[PDB]
Amino acid sequence: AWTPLEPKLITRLADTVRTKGLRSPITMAEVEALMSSPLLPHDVTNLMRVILGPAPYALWMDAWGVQLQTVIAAATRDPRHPANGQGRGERTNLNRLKGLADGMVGNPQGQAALLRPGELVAITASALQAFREVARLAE
Amino acid sequence: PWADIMQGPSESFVDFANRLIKAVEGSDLPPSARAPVIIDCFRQKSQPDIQQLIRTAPSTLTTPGEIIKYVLDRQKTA
Amino acid sequence: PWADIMQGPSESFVDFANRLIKAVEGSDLPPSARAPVIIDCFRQKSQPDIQQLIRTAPSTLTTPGEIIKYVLDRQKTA
Amino acid sequence: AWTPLEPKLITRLADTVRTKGLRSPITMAEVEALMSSPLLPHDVTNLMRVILGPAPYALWMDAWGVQLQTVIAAATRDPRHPANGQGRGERTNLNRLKGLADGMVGNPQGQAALLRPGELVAITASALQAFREVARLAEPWADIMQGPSESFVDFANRLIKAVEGSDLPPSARAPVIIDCFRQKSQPDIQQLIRTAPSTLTTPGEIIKYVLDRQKTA
Amino acid sequence: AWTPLEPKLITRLADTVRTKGLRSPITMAEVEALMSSPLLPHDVTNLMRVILGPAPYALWMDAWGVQLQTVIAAATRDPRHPANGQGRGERTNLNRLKGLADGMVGNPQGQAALLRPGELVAITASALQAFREVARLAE
Amino acid sequence: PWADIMQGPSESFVDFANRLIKAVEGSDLPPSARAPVIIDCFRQKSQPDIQQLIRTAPSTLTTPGEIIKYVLDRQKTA
Amino acid sequence: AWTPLEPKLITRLADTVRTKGLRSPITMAEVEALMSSPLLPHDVTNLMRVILGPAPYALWMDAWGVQLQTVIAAATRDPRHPANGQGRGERTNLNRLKGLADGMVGNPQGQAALLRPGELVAITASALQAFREVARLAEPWADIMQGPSESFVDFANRLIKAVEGSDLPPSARAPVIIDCFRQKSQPDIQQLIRTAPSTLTTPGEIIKYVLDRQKTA
Amino acid sequence: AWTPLEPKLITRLADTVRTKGLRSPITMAEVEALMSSPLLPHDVTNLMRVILGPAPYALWMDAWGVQLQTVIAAATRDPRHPANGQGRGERTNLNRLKGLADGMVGNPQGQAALLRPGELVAITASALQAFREVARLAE
Amino acid sequence: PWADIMQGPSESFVDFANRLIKAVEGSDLPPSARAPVIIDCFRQKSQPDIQQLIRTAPSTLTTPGEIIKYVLDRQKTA
Amino acid sequence: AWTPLEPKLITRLADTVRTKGLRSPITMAEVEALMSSPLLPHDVTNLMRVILGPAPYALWMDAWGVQLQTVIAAATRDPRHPANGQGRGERTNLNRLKGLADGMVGNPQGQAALLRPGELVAITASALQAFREVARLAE
Repeated sequence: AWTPLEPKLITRLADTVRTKGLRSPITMAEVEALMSSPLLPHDVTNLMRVILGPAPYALWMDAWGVQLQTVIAAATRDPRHPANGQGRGERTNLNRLKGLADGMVGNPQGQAALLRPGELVAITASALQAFREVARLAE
Repeated sequence: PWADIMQGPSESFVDFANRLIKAVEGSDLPPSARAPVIIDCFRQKSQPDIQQLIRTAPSTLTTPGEIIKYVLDRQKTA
Repeated sequence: PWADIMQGPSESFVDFANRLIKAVEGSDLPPSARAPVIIDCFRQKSQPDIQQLIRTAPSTLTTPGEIIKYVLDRQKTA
Repeated sequence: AWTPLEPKLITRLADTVRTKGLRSPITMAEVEALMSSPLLPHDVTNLMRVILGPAPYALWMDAWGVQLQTVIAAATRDPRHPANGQGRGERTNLNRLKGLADGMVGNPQGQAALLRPGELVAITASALQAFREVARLAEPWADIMQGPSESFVDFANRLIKAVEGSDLPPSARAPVIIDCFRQKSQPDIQQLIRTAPSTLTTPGEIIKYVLDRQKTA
Repeated sequence: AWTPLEPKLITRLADTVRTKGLRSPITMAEVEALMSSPLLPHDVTNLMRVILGPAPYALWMDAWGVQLQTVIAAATRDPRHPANGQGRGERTNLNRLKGLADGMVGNPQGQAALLRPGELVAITASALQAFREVARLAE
Repeated sequence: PWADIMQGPSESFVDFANRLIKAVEGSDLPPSARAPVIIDCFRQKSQPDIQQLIRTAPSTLTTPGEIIKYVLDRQKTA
Repeated sequence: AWTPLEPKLITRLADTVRTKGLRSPITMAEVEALMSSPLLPHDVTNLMRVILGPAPYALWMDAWGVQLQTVIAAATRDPRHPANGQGRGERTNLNRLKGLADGMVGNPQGQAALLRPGELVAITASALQAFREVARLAEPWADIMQGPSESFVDFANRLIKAVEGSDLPPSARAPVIIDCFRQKSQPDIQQLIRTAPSTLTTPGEIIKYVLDRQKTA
Repeated sequence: AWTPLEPKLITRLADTVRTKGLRSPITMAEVEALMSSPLLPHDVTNLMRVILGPAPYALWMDAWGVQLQTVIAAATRDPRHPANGQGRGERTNLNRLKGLADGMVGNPQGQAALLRPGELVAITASALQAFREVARLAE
Repeated sequence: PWADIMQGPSESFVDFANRLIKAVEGSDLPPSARAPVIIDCFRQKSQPDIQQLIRTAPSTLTTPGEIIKYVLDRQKTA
Repeated sequence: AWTPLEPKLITRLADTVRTKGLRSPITMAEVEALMSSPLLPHDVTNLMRVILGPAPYALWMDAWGVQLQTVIAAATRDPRHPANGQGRGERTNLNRLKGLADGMVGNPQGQAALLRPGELVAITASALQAFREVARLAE
């Protein structure tokens, strides 16, 4: 069952990003805090939509896609990925990682249903690395 | 109005990009027409120093984020 | 001391590069840390005209030789 | 059966040569147009008599003879020339090429009778090359500078014209045009080309880059 | 059999380009008119040599080469190109498109002999797109 | 009259050649006597600088076109 | 057995590079002299460390690596390289060329033991080409005119120097030198070259002709 | 086995040519000294590249070619040339004399391998005569 | 004395050649040394106009008769 | 048997050449007169030595050699020359025409012995044409 993040925590994090900036160690610590439980693509996408401005959000979408592509290359380079399965029918496509696959587009409940925990942690680590890249790039 | 936005002589580039993306996304354009418009407004607005900086890009920039990153890297510190 | 080397207002760039590479290679740094230090010293020393010339490089320069070649190509003849 | 060229087309071509000159690309295009069907020696000779003045006509007769002699040397160097035959009795003499052979002198009908199509096309190509030589001869790239007030497209036009209409080999025009763009083209554009983050390896690319990043004034 | 374009039409088109410029809609209409029948590389090359100045002609040679290279990439990406054939022996090289192949250099008759109609229409469309690019670039 | 044509002190050589060939071909001479007359008029008219230029020709010039080409090549640019 | 180069010769070469520069023909001749016997990677590396400054040495390391990579591409494109062998077990890796392979790092004796003579000559030619590139890079022909008072041999020396020490391809230097002799070289020599009864098709022949028939003054 | 000439001797000879000139009897004696052992085309070519300036080097290349052509004419006029052999398969082409033949271009070791001693002495005498001609011509 | 013979400023070339050949053949030189001496005296005497005329000879003149013929052909009529 | 020309006629002809010049029609008529009987190379050579100055004599030697070479080319182009014979053993070399062959050098008697009448008339016509050339060239 999907539970959304508190809008109070999200508002506090947005104001933190607004006053301290993207690169302060306190901001990265707060992001790591709100990046503790494995989030669904819907959660991370809306979180970055709210806390980041338009141009940093575009940059972050780009960087997140690139990092997820590196993850999928490593996944096709190793059939023992915690997102993959043993047979070929469990291979994870980027539509399933970005939340674009069938039964997931716009629906967080179905998303949480079909996604694997390894998928969730890989998406989360990818999003964190992308946030780091964009923060280092913006300023 | 997005089509009336110019980068001022003294304005920085991140402020101009913020203002332009705000006015383009908060307008009556379809969602699939915002990125090309933002790019082509970066290229034709954004006073001729940055215009030439974007023009002479050895790589092809196909996203507002990539253009912003490139310009922030190679901008004239002043 | 390598970290105290600045490009003088009247000094050419090849002399500055020679002096800097000499002081960095004849120092106590490990061999695997000389190239990144030379690059980051080219970027932060080397008075702001060449600083902006290196900053606005459409290509990514990942070697002191490549940076030297680029700067020698596009330098302000004077 | 021999059909003469229209005197209207010949008059228009003569006036074209009179106003534009011998070396203009429009004039060479018009000559290529009137050089489309394989012409008999009579046709080309009268055509050059009408369109060219006396001295260019003398020069053209010389050059045409030289080129035809080169053709006949290649023909004696290969018995499979489309003008030649297999046996030795079909070897083509210069009297047959210049229209001086027996049964051809002054008579275009007999000319068209005895001549081969390979003979006609060889004569035609020879005459075209001779016209090119004389045009290049009748009317300096290393002295061309971009004036202080001149635009860059005019300078590029003038330079490319003078370099392509010169005595350089065809494989040496592009490097010369590039290196003349770099050393001529007054120091603002010189520095603009020097500080090119990309490597420009063609005159067209240099022209495009300069037109993009030029100082609007 | 190869028939050359009228020098009268070419002279009128050259004067049109001289007075109206490269980008006027009347000039593009006239070029489309003289670009009606599929032209051999010799025809288009001489046409652009006559109507364009030296620097626009250099730019146009560059652009034509680039567009022909894109065409050849699409051709190696699809063996059913109207310029290609079914077997590998009919694959079309850029020497055959630019008129540089064997039996074609400087000879328009042999050119018209060996070239395909699909080759001709592809060359013609490429030249038209290159003219459009150069016209948009010159002014 | 062809036999009265001289190259003026300030006239170029192509104008003189044009005038002379015109007057010789539009005259009462037989067709087989025009080329030798044009050559011998190039040699004796065409003021003494070009006269000496034609005289000291290491090759033998046997055609008006060849003489014109030679003189145009080796003429004193002024 | 490995024998080091004399430090006396190396000191003389270093002072030559210090006074004359990297691009002088005497310096390139001296380098060719000390590049006569096939050197081991250790020898060439230490030689360039001593004769070149820090920044030219970095540039030279880069260029040497690039040229060696081109050599290894040609080697994988032809199994008959004098550095390669017939079987796949003799294929030469860049660690063996740069002296980084096993049993070679820092030891010139072991280096000389395992290396092939073809390997040595390929390394040496690569290092020479890299030195040429860096020398051309570390320090304009179309702007050279013969001064009103300058002699012709000085002008020819200056022009040939600037043309050969430039970015032109090797196959484009002679035509450019000729066409610059013809258009530069103030109008007395211009007319002297123009009125040449023979056709001059080489800079040496043009120089000889002009030196013969020049106006003694 | 090929052994290069000492760069010390070459430097001394170059400075001799620089101070005394090309035509002094001491310079010709020094050249005769360094022309004692039969040199390979590589050796003489590099020697003249180093000791002569650019324009004298061009003149010397011309003169050397002419003298070698005279030698090859005498060789085809007499099958008993010390460079030739008895059969027709040993006839010496100018590519073999100028070092342009197969297996010789740029490689002095292979050069020394395939060349004959008569070839070497003929090349050497030709180069000496060419040097004399150029020296008489330069001043 | 042959080595003291100069072509006067107003003297023609055939008179100078006659005088020089006379003095050289009626002297104490060996018979095999007269032609080279006559040639080298034509080249160094024979005032600088004819000197330059002989110098700029596209062909190589290897006989006094050939030099005389060439000079008589290309001489400055005056 | 060889009979020399009268020194009185030769003196009169020399004074004619001295007063009237080389090109006067009276001088050419006198030369044709003294060129009536076929002369041996010795006779014509001494005649031109006496009547011509040194420089015209050099020019005449050159021109005579050239004309004799043209004659010998025509002779090798036709085996029916009145100087030639039918077999190859009668082919006439320039040493026999210029009087340089064996048994002729300096001896007019032996000259008259071995020479053919066709040889004599060819030599005479060649000398006359050479005299005409030199006379046209001298003034």
